Amino acid sequence: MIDLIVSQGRVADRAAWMIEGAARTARALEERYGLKGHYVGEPAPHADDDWSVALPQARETLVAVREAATESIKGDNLTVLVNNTCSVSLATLPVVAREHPDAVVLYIDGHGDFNTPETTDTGYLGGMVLSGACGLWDSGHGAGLRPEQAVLVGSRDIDEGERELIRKAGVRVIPPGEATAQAVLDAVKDAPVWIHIDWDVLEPGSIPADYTVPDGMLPAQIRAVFEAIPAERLIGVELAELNAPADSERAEQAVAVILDMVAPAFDAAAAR
Ligand SMILES: [Mg+2]
Ligand SMILES: [Mn+2]
Ligand SMILES: [Mn+2]
Repeated sequence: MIDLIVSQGRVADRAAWMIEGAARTARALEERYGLKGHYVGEPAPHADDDWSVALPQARETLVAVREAATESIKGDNLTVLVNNTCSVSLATLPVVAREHPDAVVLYIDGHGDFNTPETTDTGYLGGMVLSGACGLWDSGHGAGLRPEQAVLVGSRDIDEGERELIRKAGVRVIPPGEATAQAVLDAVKDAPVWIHIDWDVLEPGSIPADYTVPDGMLPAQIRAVFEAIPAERLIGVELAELNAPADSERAEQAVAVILDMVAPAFDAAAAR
């Protein structure tokens, strides 16, 4: 079955509605699959603070997410985290790497999220997540993920400095036009799999786009990844960064697309 964990505490959020988007996503999953989420953290307003300030402010939420994710990863269920920001994964990815040293992390994101304190232009913690989990800088929440076990999927238009950090560390990049289900399967080989998704990977949703080549990933491409990873190899899934207000029609439509993308994996886990 499925363990649902939901972050509702601020972790460096610079957008207004990502805590609300996580709540609405969790509600849709609860209703579809008959679950009750474990909600962690207290909402706080978004701000443009430096990572050196936002990171300590988030410690209580990050520690609580780490503890809940550890219990779930140690048990027998599919671990599903619905997170306001990618930065929640500074707490979860070190657990995955410790418990499953052979796991491959598919980090599905329009960005590389691979800046360090030395290379960030904006100071935003959310742009430093994968590099922190891989130990290029010290988040205070551990590291241990081998860059050789991390695969960026859907990333594009990466700053040339950050792209070479990625290359030197050994992180593979599969851009949207290469991100077929088989390309992702070939990257994972026989490994167990952790899937992390930032919804900014998606092509902006003017779906009447039959005569133009998309720059982002299409929902069908994400669905095809969830269809291809064998249920017995899937460790867990993190869904992050839906920026949509509570009670908006926009959030209603967004979560319907999300449920369609994740259904192959979640349906299998609920039937395990
Ligand atoms: Mg499991
Ligand atoms: Mn991200
Ligand atoms: Mn992103």
